[PDB]
Amino acid sequence: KTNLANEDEAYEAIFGGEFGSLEIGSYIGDQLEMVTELLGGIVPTLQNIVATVTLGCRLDLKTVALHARNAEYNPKRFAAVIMRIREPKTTALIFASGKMVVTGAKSEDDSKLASRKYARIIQKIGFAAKFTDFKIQNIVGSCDVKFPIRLEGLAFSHGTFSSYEPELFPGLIYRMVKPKIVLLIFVSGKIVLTGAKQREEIYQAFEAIYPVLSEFRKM
Repeated sequence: KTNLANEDEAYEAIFGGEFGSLEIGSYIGDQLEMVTELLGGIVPTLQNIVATVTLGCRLDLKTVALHARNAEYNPKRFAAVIMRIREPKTTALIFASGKMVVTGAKSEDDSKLASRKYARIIQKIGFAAKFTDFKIQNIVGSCDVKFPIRLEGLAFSHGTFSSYEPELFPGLIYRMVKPKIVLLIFVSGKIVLTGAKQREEIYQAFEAIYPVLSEFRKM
């Protein structure tokens, strides 16, 4: 009963995954591939930022798709226009309602700036679009503690906060409480941090987890 040519169902899909908008690449094109792409004196690094913009006016996606340069619109597959720009290299999903979702940036400034570009593009085509309600919805961070994790022991010891689920992910899924951050922990020591609303939460989730990962070093 999942229809992605529906608008209410296609927007809700981007944020309703197991990992919410971490999975946003599957709607602009594997489960394991989506995570591992987000890797490529230890300090985390921002790998993606998902933002939402309300453009304000009803949009005719056939028109938008026609006049946009690098753009794709198959309304049977997914119910939005897929537009891309080259700097900040990003991707936007533009709905019939003027809602817009903007992914690909790696700074909070690139996210807001890219979003302003997509909005201006849509105006220039000929719409009463105004850039409003810019919110950052998710920030994905990555980390590499550069030493291997005894995941099988961390899964037992922190079973309250952990799962091993090969179907979803080949490593450990750490659901941290404060801050509410899911850490995807690889056996090699690389980590993918998601859920964050501000970058502070990425560093906090990392500072919290580094002493835990140390206790579980494989030697």
